[PDB]
Amino acid sequence: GPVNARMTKFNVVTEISSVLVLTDQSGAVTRYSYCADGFVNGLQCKLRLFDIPPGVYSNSEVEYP
Amino acid sequence: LGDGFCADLLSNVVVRRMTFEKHDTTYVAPVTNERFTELPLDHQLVLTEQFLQTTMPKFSISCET
Ligand SMILES: *[C@@H]1O[C@H](CO)[C@@H](O)[C@H](O)[C@H]1NC(C)=O
Repeated sequence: GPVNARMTKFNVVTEISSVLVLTDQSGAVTRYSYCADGFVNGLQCKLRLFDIPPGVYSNSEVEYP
Repeated sequence: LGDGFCADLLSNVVVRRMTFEKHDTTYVAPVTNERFTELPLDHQLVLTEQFLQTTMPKFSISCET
């Protein structure tokens, strides 16, 4: 990429991801969160909720090779 | 065997009838004139057991797993 002034940015994807998304009235995504960026993010994708109220949430699972 | 029949398998194979022990009631009809009545002379103390299922474990299912 030719440097101007900046430069076009690049990201090589290595694996398949899960993403929770929120749509607006017209169906366009206005809020996302990747399911593996952290501990709370995995619970967000398990419950389909961005703002998790307090509670007891059962059967979160660990993946193994 | 069904239909009030039973198979006696002690000495040789015989088909007999089932019976049930006859019980009484605690309601006493009122005495309105002079007559005969049948009063008990003594009582037998009886223990009867009764099982009723009340509980199960709960299940959490990850159906994708
Ligand atoms: C859902 O869409 C409606 C219009 O259909 C509008 O009130 C708003 O964009 C959204 N409301 C909620 C509570 O999500």
